[PDB]
Amino acid sequence: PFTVFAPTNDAFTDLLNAHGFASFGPLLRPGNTDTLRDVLLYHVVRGTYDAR
Amino acid sequence: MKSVITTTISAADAAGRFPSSSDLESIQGNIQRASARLEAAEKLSGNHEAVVKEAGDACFAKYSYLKNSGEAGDSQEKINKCYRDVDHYMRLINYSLVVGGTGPLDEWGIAGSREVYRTLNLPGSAYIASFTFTRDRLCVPRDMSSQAGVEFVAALDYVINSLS
Amino acid sequence: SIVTKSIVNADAEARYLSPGELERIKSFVLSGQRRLRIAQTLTENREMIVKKGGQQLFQKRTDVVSPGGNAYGEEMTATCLRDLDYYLRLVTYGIVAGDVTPIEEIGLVGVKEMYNSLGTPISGVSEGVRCMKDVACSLLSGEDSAEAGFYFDYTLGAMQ
Amino acid sequence: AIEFQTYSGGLDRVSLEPYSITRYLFKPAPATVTDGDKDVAINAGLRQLFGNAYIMEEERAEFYNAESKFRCGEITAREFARAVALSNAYRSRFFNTVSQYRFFELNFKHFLGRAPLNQVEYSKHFKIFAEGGYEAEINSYFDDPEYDEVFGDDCMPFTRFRGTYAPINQFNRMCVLEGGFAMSDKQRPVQLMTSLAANVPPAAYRVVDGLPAIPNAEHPTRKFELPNASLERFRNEVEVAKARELQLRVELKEAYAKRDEYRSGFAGFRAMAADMDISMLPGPRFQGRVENYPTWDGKSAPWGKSGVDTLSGVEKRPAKEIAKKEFQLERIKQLVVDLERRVAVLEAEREQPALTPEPLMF
Amino acid sequence: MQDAITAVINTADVQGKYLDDNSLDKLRGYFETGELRVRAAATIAANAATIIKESVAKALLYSDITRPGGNMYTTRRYAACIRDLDYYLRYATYGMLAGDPSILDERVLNGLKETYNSLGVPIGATVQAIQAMKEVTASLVGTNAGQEMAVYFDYICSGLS
Amino acid sequence: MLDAFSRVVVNSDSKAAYVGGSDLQSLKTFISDGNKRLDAVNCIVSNASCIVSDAISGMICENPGLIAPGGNCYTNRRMAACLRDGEIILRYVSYALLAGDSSVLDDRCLNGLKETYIALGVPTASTSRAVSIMKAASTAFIMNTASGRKIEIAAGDCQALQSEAAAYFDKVGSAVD
Amino acid sequence: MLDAFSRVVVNSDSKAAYVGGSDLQSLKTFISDGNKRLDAVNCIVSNASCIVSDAISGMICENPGLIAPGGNCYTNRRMAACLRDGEIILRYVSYALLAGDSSVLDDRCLNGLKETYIALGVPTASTSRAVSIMKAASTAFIMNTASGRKIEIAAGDCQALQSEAAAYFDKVGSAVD
Amino acid sequence: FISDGNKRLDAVNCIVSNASCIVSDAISGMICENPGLIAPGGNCYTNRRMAACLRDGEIILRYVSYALLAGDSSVLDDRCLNGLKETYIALGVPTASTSRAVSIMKAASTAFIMNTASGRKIEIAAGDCQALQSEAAAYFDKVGSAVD
Ligand SMILES: *[C@H](C)[C@H]1/C(=C/C2=NC(=C\c3[nH]c(C[C@H]4NC(=O)C(C=C)=C4C)c(C)c3CCC(=O)O)/C(CCC(=O)O)=C2C)NC(=O)[C@@H]1C
Ligand SMILES: *[C@H](C)[C@H]1/C(=C/c2[nH]c(/C=C3N=C(/C=C4\NC(=O)C(CC)=C4C)C(C)=C\3CCC(=O)O)c(CCC(=O)O)c2C)NC(=O)[C@@H]1C
Ligand SMILES: C=CC1=C(C)[C@@H](Cc2[nH]c(/C=C3N=C(/C=C4\NC(=O)[C@H](C)[C@H]4CC)C(C)=C\3CCC(=O)O)c(CCC(=O)O)c2C)NC1=O
Ligand SMILES: C=CC1=C(C)[C@@H](Cc2[nH]c(/C=C3N=C(/C=C4\NC(=O)[C@H](C)[C@H]4CC)C(C)=C\3CCC(=O)O)c(CCC(=O)O)c2C)NC1=O
Ligand SMILES: C=CC1=C(C)[C@@H](Cc2[nH]c(/C=C3N=C(/C=C4\NC(=O)[C@H](C)[C@H]4CC)C(C)=C\3CCC(=O)O)c(CCC(=O)O)c2C)NC1=O
Ligand SMILES: C=CC1=C(C)[C@@H](Cc2[nH]c(/C=C3N=C(/C=C4\NC(=O)[C@H](C)[C@H]4CC)C(C)=C\3CCC(=O)O)c(CCC(=O)O)c2C)NC1=O
Ligand SMILES: C=CC1=C(C)[C@@H](Cc2[nH]c(/C=C3N=C(/C=C4\NC(=O)[C@H](C)[C@H]4CC)C(C)=C\3CCC(=O)O)c(CCC(=O)O)c2C)NC1=O
Ligand SMILES: C=CC1=C(C)[C@@H](Cc2[nH]c(/C=C3N=C(/C=C4\NC(=O)[C@H](C)[C@H]4CC)C(C)=C\3CCC(=O)O)c(CCC(=O)O)c2C)NC1=O
Ligand SMILES: C=CC1=C(C)[C@@H](Cc2[nH]c(/C=C3N=C(/C=C4\NC(=O)[C@H](C)[C@H]4CC)C(C)=C\3CCC(=O)O)c(CCC(=O)O)c2C)NC1=O
Ligand SMILES: C=CC1=C(C)[C@@H](Cc2[nH]c(/C=C3N=C(/C=C4\NC(=O)[C@H](C)[C@H]4CC)C(C)=C\3CCC(=O)O)c(CCC(=O)O)c2C)NC1=O
Ligand SMILES: CCC1=C(C)/C(=C/C2=NC(=C\c3[nH]c(/C=C4\NC(=O)[C@H](C)[C@H]4CC)c(C)c3CCC(=O)O)/C(CCC(=O)O)=C2C)NC1=O
Ligand SMILES: CCC1=C(C)[C@@H](CC2=N/C(=C\c3[nH]c(C[C@@H]4NC(=O)C(C)=C4CC)c(C)c3CCC(=O)O)C(CCC(=O)O)=C2C)NC1=O
Ligand SMILES: CCC1=C(C)[C@@H](CC2=N/C(=C\c3[nH]c(C[C@@H]4NC(=O)C(C)=C4CC)c(C)c3CCC(=O)O)C(CCC(=O)O)=C2C)NC1=O
Ligand SMILES: CCC1=C(C)[C@@H](CC2=N/C(=C\c3[nH]c(C[C@@H]4NC(=O)C(C)=C4CC)c(C)c3CCC(=O)O)C(CCC(=O)O)=C2C)NC1=O
Repeated sequence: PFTVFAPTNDAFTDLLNAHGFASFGPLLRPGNTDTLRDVLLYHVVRGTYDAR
Repeated sequence: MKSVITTTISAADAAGRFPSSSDLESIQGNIQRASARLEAAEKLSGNHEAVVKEAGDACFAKYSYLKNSGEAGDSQEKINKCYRDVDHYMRLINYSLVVGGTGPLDEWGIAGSREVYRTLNLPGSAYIASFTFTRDRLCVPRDMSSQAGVEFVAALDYVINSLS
Repeated sequence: SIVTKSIVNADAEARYLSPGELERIKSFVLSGQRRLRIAQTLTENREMIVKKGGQQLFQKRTDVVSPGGNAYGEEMTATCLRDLDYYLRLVTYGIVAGDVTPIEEIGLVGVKEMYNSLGTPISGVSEGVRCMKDVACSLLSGEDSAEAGFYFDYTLGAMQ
Repeated sequence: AIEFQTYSGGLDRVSLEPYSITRYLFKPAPATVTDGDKDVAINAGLRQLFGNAYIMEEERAEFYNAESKFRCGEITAREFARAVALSNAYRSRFFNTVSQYRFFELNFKHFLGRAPLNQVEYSKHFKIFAEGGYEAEINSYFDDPEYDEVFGDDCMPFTRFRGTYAPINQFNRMCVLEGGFAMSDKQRPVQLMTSLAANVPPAAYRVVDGLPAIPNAEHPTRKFELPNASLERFRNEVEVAKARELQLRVELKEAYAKRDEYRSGFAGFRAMAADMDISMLPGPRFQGRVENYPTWDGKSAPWGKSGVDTLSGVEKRPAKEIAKKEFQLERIKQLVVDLERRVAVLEAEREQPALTPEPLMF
Repeated sequence: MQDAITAVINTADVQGKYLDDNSLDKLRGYFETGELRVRAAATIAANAATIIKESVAKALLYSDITRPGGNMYTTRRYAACIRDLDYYLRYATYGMLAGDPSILDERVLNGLKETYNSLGVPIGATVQAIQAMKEVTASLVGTNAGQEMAVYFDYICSGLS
Repeated sequence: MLDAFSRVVVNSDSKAAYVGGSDLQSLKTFISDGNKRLDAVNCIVSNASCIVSDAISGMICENPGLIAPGGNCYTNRRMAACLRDGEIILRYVSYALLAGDSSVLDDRCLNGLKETYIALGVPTASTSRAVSIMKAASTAFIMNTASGRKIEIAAGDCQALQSEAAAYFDKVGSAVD
Repeated sequence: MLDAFSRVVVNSDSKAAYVGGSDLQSLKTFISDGNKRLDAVNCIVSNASCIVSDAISGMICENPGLIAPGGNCYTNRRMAACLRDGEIILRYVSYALLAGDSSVLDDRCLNGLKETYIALGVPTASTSRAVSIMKAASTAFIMNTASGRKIEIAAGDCQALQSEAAAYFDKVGSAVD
Repeated sequence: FISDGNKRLDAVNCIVSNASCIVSDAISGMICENPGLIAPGGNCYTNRRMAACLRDGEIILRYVSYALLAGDSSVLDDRCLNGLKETYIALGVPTASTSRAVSIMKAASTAFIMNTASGRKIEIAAGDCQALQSEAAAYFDKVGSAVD
């Protein structure tokens, strides 16, 4: 059982804010895969935790 | 590669001439000696494994000191590397044997070998024990044809006389 | 673990845990700090057990480190001592678990199929684990090395 | 000039041994005047003293005066090459129709067999010509000690392929300066002056325009296998090759990272492996022709094709992981060269379109 | 399942037709290649253990997978892994000797992608192990028979991917 | 420069395995072929000058812009350079005929040619035309169907060889463009 | 080619002023150091060939691709050229040790080496690996902590000079890539 | 892009870390364009409608900037432009006013991308960037043709 706290495609567009493009800006450099792994592993949580 | 037709066309190219009858007679002798040494090539491709095996086994049968640690050969890897080196040498005898002449063999095996072998504490007398073992274990009529065997002899001796 | 085994058995019988089994869990959870002492000592003395056990293994059994053998060479001998390190570590897991379920499921279930798929004589593996048993019994007390040494004996019984 | 001159000039000035190792084998030969009836050193000597430029009979009559003495054998090879250089043909091909910078660089190319070393030698020969003129400069060329060390008095000058190249830009500039085998030296701009002033590597693709061809390379030079297209298609293929090279470089960094991660973990067990006393079945002593491979069957050739082929360890297997990615990265690094070659050639076609006048004058 | 013969009788049967010259040309093709497939199946039957050992040695050992954390790290999971390589070799031999990969559809590829994606078997490593068996097997049986085995191992790899 | 032999040898060295029978079998035919190649090379190298004269003459005939003033063949010197360039091309082609492999042609003559003619402004289409005329003339002599000179040879089949020669000239004509 | 003296002099020329006492004081620390650098260069140049052998052999050991037919190391010619290249690299590094400044190393080897190896197809990561092994072996000789050879020297502190030598090998290894 | 890279990313970082500047710039200049589009009955007159106006400016510049990373405005076409003019007609939104605001955003974008905008003088080594400027103006007049 995995819960995936998953952002939409329009959420990554929200990343353009100078603040967000400053923070996640260097992930568009080509070598950075383990950092993307860290971010995306931060979105997935074991067990089942939904609404109620 | 140094060979018949590359010596003649290299000479005609350096000279700037059309190919006259001299180069034609050279390639005539290439195509006439060919059958013999190609037969030797066939049989070398036949039993190369046992050639390398008897070569290296008789090589350490003569030089037992190599096995002692701190010497050139002492690790499953080192003796393995001995066999690989010998195997490369017989394959280059097969290539030069098929080509004809010493051009293929000289530029791959001989050129620059002195630095390598002198650098890496590699004695040539072990190789020469291997090749003279193969040349003494050769045969006159039983395995090959005599005439082609002479060609085999020549190439192997060339390696010896390029080594020490 | 002993607790896990008891619970599973109780679950299978679809009943509560018996008096007896709860008494046993009590004896286990009171024996805890002694176990953690044992696995502490085998933890902090692992290099002597692996090295010295490997020495006694290769001195008793000159087959596998001979040329022709499975462990011939520096890298193969290093892989051999790597596996002795594995078994030594599992034995520590089996000591703190109070049951050989970690030892069995991490290391023993299907071991013969693996080492037969590697070309390794598994009797040499059992002789290696016996050598580490002798060293580990040299590093402990009487009753202490009786207990830990009997975990090693379980691994020997699984290899043979 | 009177300034300290750095480097060793041409090493080969002692110890001719490094001609065996380098690309000098796959040159044809030098023409050595050894026996009588020479007939060859004249031909290769006129081949290199000019820039493979076509000379007719009416223009060989200009230096036939120097050719006579040398066919007789009265003068040497050095004095013959010198008398060729003083002739009007060499003035007409190289001095009279070409600007000076290219002319000095071609004097280095033909005479000494190498590119210029520095700005220092170059300005030195500017001073030699400014103080003494044409003849005095050519005398300064043939009267070098480096010439008399290497070329002697019986060999015609050849392009030199020593082992070291104490400036590496000497090697790059001599491979740039020489063209191909079938490359004549006419209508050509100053090649080396940009690389001479404020030292830079000249190009990546141009260097291998000057090398003699190797038979067995581990990557074939993919010339004449590139498909035909317009420029921007080729530049796009350049951009694709660069991106793929970036991906492969990051992949190799991952590969070395993983290898050091396993090796630093396993080195302790390697130290215990060096600790042990481990003795062979018959290893300590015993002279009985021991069997090195008692698990061979009939066809195995266990040693393998490379020696470390059959062997695999904890740290040997990631080397086999590395070598593949190394090979593919070298493939595409050889692709970038030929792509830039095609872009440079087609661009040179764009600068000078070949035009023929259509109607005859009758 | 079905071999090449049965498949021809299926198409000719489902048309209602008899066997015409085209279908007999297909059966002649299979009956020409018959003996080659037989000796290939003989060699692979002889050396199955060595195929799996050399292919696991090429593809799977001394990597992240048999290191702790990887899916082959324990002896239980090692033995299950080499068990599965055994099945891929055996059914690839049946598919070679039938001349029709329908057996691989029926008895291998059925439910196995659901299984591996359920348990956490990495598909990539599995595919590379099967390709290692393809190279080792082709080295044993030779060129032609190695091409035949190559289409069936590639069939399994196309199934799991 | 690698000939038939050296091509097989190089391939086997990259493969790092002995050449064996297969490669020896193709080689045997090359050897078994032999004198057809010898006599072929004799035919083209015999009438070589005349081939070069006729081909370049034809090439000037199709487009007279070359000999028109400002064209690349206008000067006597440029006409002579033209002729000797065609001669040298035919010379290397004959070298590639005796060799059996185009490695002499690739290394000695093809390496730096396009760049040279681009640097000198030589029209490449005209060169491929002249290479084509030397191709036809050379195949006509090589099949002994030449309309001027028809010399006696022991008869047989020499089509293979003609295909080889046509391949060499197609290599050069593809190269110059 | 500029030593530490010429570097101080060139830096004083950039500002067009006399060197002065401060720079002379640091120069007295350099010259007062002296025979530490002498004995250090004597250590590396003593065991030089053995450094080169071990480093290149280890470099072949880490990636087997060079050994197999394909890689430059395969065959005697290429192995010889590999050994002399490691030798030349170590030579220039020892030049930079006597000099005290990397000027001799930067112009001679660093400026145009990467393009040269790219033009020849030499794999650059293998070269940086070899430069790294020569670095570790050279620092181990320079600290006299080599596990096979330990000669008697009057003790002292030579850590900063080890840092200098490691900086020159990091300059070469950074340059080749 | 492997040639552009830090330069194209540099341009995107120039347009992105001036976003509030360009948006409030062009919308305030849109209001100071016409007094009829601030007065009563105007879409912007309501407090809520002004907020959605600023949001629409930010969204246009956001997808336009995003395209500048993504090379072609497929990202923009699928969500940002797909179904625009039909909405602005169906809600009574003036289109000439939006076209003017997109033009002002375009001019401010190019003036930021060439540093000719007096007031922001971020330090970059100089280069040629005209092609990329024409891609930026290319995107703004793609959208500026789509609003009308
Ligand atoms: C005749 C059909 C052409 C013609 C030929 C010309 N080539 C000229 C000069 C030149 N050509 C080369 C290449 C050539 N020389 C070689 O030795 C080899 C191969 C071994 C080749 C492929 C070079 C290097 C040179 C420069 C040296 C020289 O002048 O001989 C040439 C002179 C003027 C020019 O550049 O065009 C001519 C005329 N040119 C023509 O227009 C017709 C079609
Ligand atoms: C080995 C190369 C790879 C690998 C394999 C692996 N497999 C399993 C478990 C199972 N595999 C099967 C497979 C089949 N069942 C079939 O009917 C057929 C067709 C004939 C096949 C191929 C099944 C049923 C199981 C589970 C139960 C059982 O086997 O009896 C495991 C176990 C994983 C676990 O956690 O249990 C593993 C590890 N592992 C690798 O990493 C390799 C790529
Ligand atoms: C193309 C032809 C060709 C060859 C002929 C070989 C020759 C050769 N051998 C070695 C290298 C070696 N060769 C041997 C072999 C020996 N072991 C002994 O006990 C005997 C004296 C001897 C076998 C008879 C060993 C042991 C090494 C490794 C030496 C070492 O690292 O100490 C090396 C250095 C690179 C390497 O480590 O592999 C080279 C170039 N290589 C080639 O490319
Ligand atoms: C490709 C190269 C190649 C070689 C160089 C030979 C070398 C060679 N010869 C023999 C084996 C042999 N070689 C000979 C030959 C003869 N012994 C005599 O006393 C006669 C003088 C001489 C014939 C003139 C004999 C008789 C044997 C078998 C017994 C023996 O070892 O002498 C063997 C062992 C395998 C076998 O029994 O056939 C090998 C590897 N084989 C090869 O494939
Ligand atoms: C710069 C001035 C200058 C000269 C004056 C000549 C002088 C000269 N002539 C010859 C060489 C020659 N000169 C002649 C000439 C002669 N034939 C006869 O019947 C007559 C006796 C005589 C003409 C009157 C001949 C025939 C040769 C060749 C001799 C031979 O090879 O046998 C040679 C040797 C080199 C060669 O073979 O060309 C030289 C140096 N050369 C020069 O460089
Ligand atoms: C003054 C400084 C100086 C250098 C640094 C070298 C650099 C250098 N190396 C080579 C040439 C070479 N260098 C190598 C070396 C390599 N073999 C491999 O397997 C590795 C990738 C690599 C060692 C790490 C090889 C193999 C050649 C010959 C290449 C060939 O001919 O294919 C050449 C061309 C001339 C020659 O053949 O020697 C030059 C200039 N030379 C100099 O003068
Ligand atoms: C040194 C110079 C030199 C030559 C010029 C050749 C000439 C030559 N050709 C052949 C032999 C041959 N030459 C040809 C060639 C021909 N096939 C045809 O269709 C055409 C008529 C013709 C090519 C134009 C053929 C076919 C044979 C074999 C004839 C036969 O066996 O029937 C032979 C007899 C030996 C042999 O079979 O090879 C000789 C000496 N050989 C030399 O050593
Ligand atoms: C012409 C050749 C030549 C040499 C080879 C040196 C050799 C040398 N070194 C020292 C002197 C010294 N050499 C060292 C070097 C060392 N530091 C260590 O940690 C290592 C063991 C070792 C470097 C590998 C040190 C530390 C001193 C000073 C020792 C002290 O004062 O305690 C001295 C005494 C004079 C002095 O203090 O400088 C001399 C003669 N000098 C020369 O004239
Ligand atoms: C993660 C965030 C991130 C960025 C924001 C960029 C920032 C960036 N820009 C350049 C580099 C550059 N940036 C520009 C940009 C321009 N110069 C002009 O004069 C124009 C005003 C402007 C138009 C856009 C230029 C021209 C260069 C140098 C040329 C080039 O590197 O292509 C470099 C190269 C390294 C350096 O210069 O030190 C980097 C990293 N890259 C990133 O990774
Ligand atoms: C993904 C892309 C995307 C867009 C581009 C916008 C487009 C958009 N704008 C509005 C809605 C609106 N947009 C504006 C904007 C305007 N005010 C004016 O004075 C000008 C004419 C204009 C700015 C230039 C206003 C005022 C509204 C609200 C209209 C109203 O309720 O009357 C709506 C209806 C939903 C809402 O009320 O927010 C939508 C879909 N939304 C999106 O999801
Ligand atoms: C935690 C439970 C567990 C164990 C035990 C385990 C063992 C294990 N042993 C291996 C190899 C090996 N193991 C040995 C062991 C020995 N050789 C001898 O002669 C001796 C008898 C013995 C040492 C005492 C050798 C030689 C190899 C490598 C053999 C080869 O690769 O050819 C491998 C192959 C790949 C790799 O090691 O990474 C595994 C996975 N894996 C596990 O998950
Ligand atoms: C008016 C401007 C003009 C020319 C000049 C010719 C030139 C010419 N010769 C050809 C081809 C050609 N040329 C010859 C050589 C020639 N023939 C002989 O029999 C003898 C003895 C020869 C030298 C004296 C041969 C042998 C052929 C092959 C055709 C044939 O069988 O005759 C071809 C055909 C090319 C092709 O096939 O692609 C051409 C164009 N044509 C022209 O339009
Ligand atoms: C199996 C493939 C393989 C090799 C080949 C070696 C190569 C090797 N030598 C090293 C390092 C190294 N090598 C030597 C030189 C060497 N030692 C001596 O005592 C004498 C006489 C020498 C030449 C004959 C020294 C002196 C060191 C420093 C470590 C030490 O003190 O021994 C290091 C450590 C590198 C580092 O510190 O980053 C490596 C990797 N290692 C491998 O895994
Ligand atoms: C009196 C009513 C009134 C306004 C309100 C302005 C609004 C305005 N800004 C413009 C254009 C404009 N505006 C800015 C943004 C702005 N400048 C900056 O340097 C910073 C930091 C900014 C946000 C604070 C830029 C960067 C430009 C581009 C011109 C330039 O280079 O400055 C343009 C030109 C439009 C065009 O080119 O078509 C106008 C009309 N004009 C008016 O008449």
